[PDB]
Amino acid sequence: GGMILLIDNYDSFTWNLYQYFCELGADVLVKRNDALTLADIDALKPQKIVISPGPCTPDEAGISLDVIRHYAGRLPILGVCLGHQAMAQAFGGKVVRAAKVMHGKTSPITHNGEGVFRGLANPLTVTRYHSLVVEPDSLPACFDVTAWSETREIMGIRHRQWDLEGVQFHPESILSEQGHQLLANFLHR
Amino acid sequence: HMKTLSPAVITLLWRQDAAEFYFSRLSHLPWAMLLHSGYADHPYSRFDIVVAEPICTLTTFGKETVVSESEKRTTTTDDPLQVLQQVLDRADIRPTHNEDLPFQGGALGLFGYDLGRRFESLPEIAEQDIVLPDMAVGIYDWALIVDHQRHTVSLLSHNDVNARRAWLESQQFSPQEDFTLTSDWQSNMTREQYGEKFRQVQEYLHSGDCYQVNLAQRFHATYSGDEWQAFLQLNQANRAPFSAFLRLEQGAILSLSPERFILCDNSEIQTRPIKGTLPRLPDPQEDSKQAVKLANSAKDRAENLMIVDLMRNDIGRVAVAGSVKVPELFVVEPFPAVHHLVSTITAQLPEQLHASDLLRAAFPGGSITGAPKVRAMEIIDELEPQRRNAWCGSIGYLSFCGNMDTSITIRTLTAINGQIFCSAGGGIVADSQEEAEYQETFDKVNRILKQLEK
Ligand SMILES: N[C@@H](Cc1c[nH]c2ccccc12)C(=O)O
Ligand SMILES: [Cl-]
Ligand SMILES: [Cl-]
Ligand SMILES: [Cl-]
Ligand SMILES: [Cl-]
Ligand SMILES: [Cl-]
Ligand SMILES: [Mg+2]
Ligand SMILES: [Mg+2]
Repeated sequence: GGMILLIDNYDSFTWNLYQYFCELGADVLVKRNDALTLADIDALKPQKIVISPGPCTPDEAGISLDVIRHYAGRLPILGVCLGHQAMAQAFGGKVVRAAKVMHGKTSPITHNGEGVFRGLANPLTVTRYHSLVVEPDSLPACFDVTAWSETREIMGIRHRQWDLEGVQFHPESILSEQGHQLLANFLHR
Repeated sequence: HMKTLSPAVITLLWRQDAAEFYFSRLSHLPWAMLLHSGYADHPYSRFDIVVAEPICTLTTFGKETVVSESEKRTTTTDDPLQVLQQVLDRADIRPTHNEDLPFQGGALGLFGYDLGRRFESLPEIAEQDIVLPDMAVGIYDWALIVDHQRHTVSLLSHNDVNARRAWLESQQFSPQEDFTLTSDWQSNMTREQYGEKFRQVQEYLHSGDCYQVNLAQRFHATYSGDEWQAFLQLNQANRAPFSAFLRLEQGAILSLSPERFILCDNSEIQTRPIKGTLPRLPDPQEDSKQAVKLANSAKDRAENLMIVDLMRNDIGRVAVAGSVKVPELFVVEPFPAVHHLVSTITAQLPEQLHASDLLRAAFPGGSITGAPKVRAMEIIDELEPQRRNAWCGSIGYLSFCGNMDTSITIRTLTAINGQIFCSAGGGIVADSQEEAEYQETFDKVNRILKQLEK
């Protein structure tokens, strides 16, 4: 089938991600990161996986890291905020304090028109709820940086071989520009 | 035995003051309740609703809900909104929706802020010093509806509308000694204490995993005389479209709220969080400057957008797949004391849910707690010296037809045992300033506090 599995990491906004994907006509199953095993995912046979934001570290995000390790190269995966950092960590990346902590602030980001930014305007204004970024110096070679903040912080990554992509912002915030088309790129791609 | 047919309706003389005129003679009865649109010029100022003499009452204090009908009392520890929905269902009154009669009987009353403790595990630091129910709801098989759009006064009843009309016209409005404050207002916090609590909030905000917290102080005074006289004057001066007067067993709730919480109208959901305030200015052209300044303020837009995102999430969890929209962001609404920044979120209620389930999923409002909501509520319990009780809860109705409307009980006074309480708060974010936020609380209720000084 075309079922999308959204792994809920206990974010304030995870049902906004669910509703945006329903607006695009997706069949979405939502499971908390500790209510699901790898064996369960195998039985469900999702076409794709989304790893949601959440207020914990990648290590504390239940099966989130295990899903990246087991399904990278097997199913398309999208990481949002925590999901994006988990993606970075799983391949050898490091996460560090951002310049300024950003809680419901909009910033312009510049992208390369690749991955989820295919066909989207540049620059793009997006909503941020995070205090950590993926450290640019230690970013595994397998990732391209797909988007930068005005202060040169990583806002997006794409795996060079596999359908495996992270965004550091909330595309589903009502003031995140082209949030629907960005997620449509992941859905229909 | 299931009653599907419309209630019987008698139309009465149109007069603009019809609700205050008829309610005056009911205002002393426990379970007499008024929803009043404040005579406001406002997109969501249309109806006044009057009820009294409920067929059933629900009173929640902590873990216990007492359900009372003429000669039977039951106590239960079940979810109070599940108990409410069961009581509505068991009345066997199931009318079709009517856009001109949005309440066709059903539940009407108070959902106190502390009812939120039934839906979320919270600590118990703040002092419980007001003994008033977490839920005080009547079940009414009749209503008086004043429709300011059609200029119609309708009396509906599922029993005997002629007898109800006779009963209403037979009630007479007694003299009643005038309201007077018998002390000065005193806050539950000094400036310095507010400072300490404000700094502790911003300490939690900087450490992340809190984005925003609504911090409030409470004014208290003693009073004597009729609370209804106070309401008539406050109502005139506040012109607030979600105003209400509830006569409860334990005291009186005088709501001058301008804030709609959740509307459910023929399964169309609407919520209108208020986040953003600036005081009104006396000079009309400087005041138009204030209005545009609030609309274009980066600090208050950010505060508001966060609550819009939170309300989208709480509604979105239970809304029809794909139904959530934000048709209006950052609109400025003027009220006598203040300009407010108002956003509007819409959705569709699934056929399998009740309005009561929507209220459980979202209560209490994002706009008077913060984000994340449970962490905000923990911080509020830690730092606010007393529980909010009726303040920053909701007043409204759950119609037998399935409709609902609720307020946020901001700009709301509690009158109990010769004490009157009035609270005022504001959203605190990383960029908030100690002194400006303290001053904002006074800007919100100063006209209310000053009008009651005589
Ligand atoms: N303004 C609402 C009615 C109303 C007035 N005060 C209220 C308090 C709570 C809920 C609804 C109301 C309407 O026109 O329909
Ligand atoms: Cl580059
Ligand atoms: Cl409980
Ligand atoms: Cl006090
Ligand atoms: Cl505000
Ligand atoms: Cl307030
Ligand atoms: Mg503010
Ligand atoms: Mg039912």
